[PDB]
Amino acid sequence: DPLSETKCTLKSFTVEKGIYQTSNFRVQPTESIVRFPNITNLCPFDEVFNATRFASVYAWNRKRISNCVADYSVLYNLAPFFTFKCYGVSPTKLNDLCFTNVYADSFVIRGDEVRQIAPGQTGNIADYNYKLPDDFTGCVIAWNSNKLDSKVSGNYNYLYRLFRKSNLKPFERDISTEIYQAGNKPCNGVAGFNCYFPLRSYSFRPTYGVGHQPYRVVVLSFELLHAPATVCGPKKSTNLVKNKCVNFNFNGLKGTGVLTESNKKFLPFQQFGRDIADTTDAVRDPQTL
Amino acid sequence: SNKLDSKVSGNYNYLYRLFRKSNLKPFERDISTEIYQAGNKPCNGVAGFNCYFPLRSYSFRPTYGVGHQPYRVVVLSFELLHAPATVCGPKKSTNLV
Amino acid sequence: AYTNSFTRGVYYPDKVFRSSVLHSTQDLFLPFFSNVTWFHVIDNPVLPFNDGVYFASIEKSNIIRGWIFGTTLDSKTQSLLIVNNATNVVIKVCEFQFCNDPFLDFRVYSSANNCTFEYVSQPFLKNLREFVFKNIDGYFKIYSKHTPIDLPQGFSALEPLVDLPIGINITRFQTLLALHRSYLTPGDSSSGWTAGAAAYYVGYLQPRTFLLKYNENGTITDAVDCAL
Ligand SMILES: *[C@@H]1O[C@H](CO)[C@@H](O)[C@H](O)[C@H]1NC(C)=O
Ligand SMILES: *[C@@H]1O[C@H](CO)[C@@H](O)[C@H](O)[C@H]1NC(C)=O
Ligand SMILES: *[C@@H]1O[C@H](CO)[C@@H](O)[C@H](O)[C@H]1NC(C)=O
Ligand SMILES: *[C@@H]1O[C@H](CO)[C@@H](O)[C@H](O)[C@H]1NC(C)=O
Ligand SMILES: *[C@@H]1O[C@H](CO)[C@@H](O)[C@H](O)[C@H]1NC(C)=O
Ligand SMILES: *[C@@H]1O[C@H](CO)[C@@H](O)[C@H](O)[C@H]1NC(C)=O
Repeated sequence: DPLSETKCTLKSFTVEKGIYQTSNFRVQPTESIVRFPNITNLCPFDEVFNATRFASVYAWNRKRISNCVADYSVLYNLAPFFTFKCYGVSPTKLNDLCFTNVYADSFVIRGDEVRQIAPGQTGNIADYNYKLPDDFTGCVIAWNSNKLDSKVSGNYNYLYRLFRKSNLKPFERDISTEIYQAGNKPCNGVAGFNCYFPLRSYSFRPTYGVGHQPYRVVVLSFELLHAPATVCGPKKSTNLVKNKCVNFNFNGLKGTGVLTESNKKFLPFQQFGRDIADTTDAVRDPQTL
Repeated sequence: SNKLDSKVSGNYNYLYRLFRKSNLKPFERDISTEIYQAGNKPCNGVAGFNCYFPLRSYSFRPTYGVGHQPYRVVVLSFELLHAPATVCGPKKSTNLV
Repeated sequence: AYTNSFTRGVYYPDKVFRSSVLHSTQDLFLPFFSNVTWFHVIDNPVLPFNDGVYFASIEKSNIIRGWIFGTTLDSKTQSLLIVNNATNVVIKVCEFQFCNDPFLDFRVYSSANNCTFEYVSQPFLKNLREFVFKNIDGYFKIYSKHTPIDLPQGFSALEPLVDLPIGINITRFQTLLALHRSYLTPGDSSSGWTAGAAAYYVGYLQPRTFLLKYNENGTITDAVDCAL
């Protein structure tokens, strides 16, 4: 009770006649609201995995992302989803991380050979065709779609590479037509015995197994270069309440205070207004403006 | 702890958990391990439908680099307030003056 | 030739609303009564981009159509190219090799390489135009103001238009011109082609303390330089 608190603030069991400042009343906030602008520039990964055309193993493309807002939570609506072993980063916390630029690697991989593309692995296409670094940040998107992209007359248009003598370092390509050198042999220029030219092709069939199936492998990669980040992930939910002591957070600027309608005419480039002696007076809504 | 605990084709008895529903309060422990998920879909989704088993087996080999060799770490917890204490060094006493 | 800039070069440094208070800002502004370089369009040399350039132009036929930025004109390092048009602007930082003279709109003077960034927005364009370019914190800022009309005595605050997240090293810059029916070669002479009679201005920013007077509606009505 305020009598014994007055005995508490002066450290004496008996108080005399007079007015005493004991404490300071302060209203605790009830709710907390965060707001962010609209998802205008949505990310065009719909060109990547929802497309029908795809590249080969050695002829993979690299499609970069400059400025977008991301959305990976809606990407899980696909039915052949079965592999998402992410590398370094948990898939839950990636939605809040904001990076600089995103590169995608789109190709098709033999479904028995999908375990070779992993950090700390050795295999056929891993050491000779395509490898990821051990400091890689990203995941693999692999799914089977043999019901749509194949026919019984032979879907051997997707080509691949089995072997070569050297080892390709990652982040380059080769469309080089190089002759096999076994030993004491000159180059002829035409195919034949011990001139094993590596132009190969797979054996895509619609009924070709359940584990030896075409897995459309998309390896999406995230890069940082100690720069100001451009590619932002899916933002938090936006909710708004007025005339109540709530926590406000409009692109930062976290605090406690009520929100009331104003009457002034602000300039369009202003984002948050500051009163005298460095106190925030007014912040405009990033959604409804 | 490379020569003692790291095994070839084994060393799977030590476990580690990848996620948790909330940040655990300090000096606490948990033993039960039911499968947790995103909430709107049931458990046993270890195939990859947005569900993970928390306790994963590492099973690494000594061919790895220095960043992921198993380090047998031991933390000592102390409290240095004024209380009746009976655990300190072998420093002898001196008769009272 | 030279011209003294009387009260120009004042922009919004903090993008906040302040109603009828006076703020002492310590940033980079053009000092008052300082000289700027005066040019006449009726060939341009390269000018250094030290730590910020205030650009000014009074035109009546829209003959300048952008700028070129970058620490080098060669294709070894990433340069910047901003060209304006009748409908939109394209901001393009991707390190193309440029000629010894800028192009006159032959609608191409650039080659191919690793290309990185591209930007579409609103069009940036007697008519007076002012522009300020700054790179201190790795963010490209442009403050502009178009007032109908040497340089006038009227005060005018310059509002921020765009803010790019590119942080390219900039040391040199170069202006753009445009002329009717002009063909260009990799090797250019000093003759050129005829255009409208106009002029443009180039200033330089220095770190000065400025006390800006804000109005009731948040507009800057007057400014006072400390070391003047
Ligand atoms: C991309 O695929 C997903 C999964 O089926 C689908 O929900 C989405 O609508 C597709 N996007 C398109 C067709 O633009
Ligand atoms: C965001 O979306 C809402 C609803 O579509 C709209 O009313 C509002 O004007 C939008 N804001 C911006 C800045 O586009
Ligand atoms: C006690 O158990 C609850 C429920 O599992 C847990 O949240 C809490 O952290 C535990 N506290 C301690 C001290 O172990
Ligand atoms: C092209 O630019 C990118 C990023 O600026 C760089 O990684 C790449 O090496 C460049 N290519 C060259 C210089 O051939
Ligand atoms: C930027 O350019 C200047 C002048 O050419 C040079 O002194 C400086 O080292 C450059 N900085 C970087 C990061 O390249
Ligand atoms: C501020 O704006 C209001 C609304 O347009 C106007 O009535 C008033 O005259 C302006 N005040 C000044 C000092 O410009």
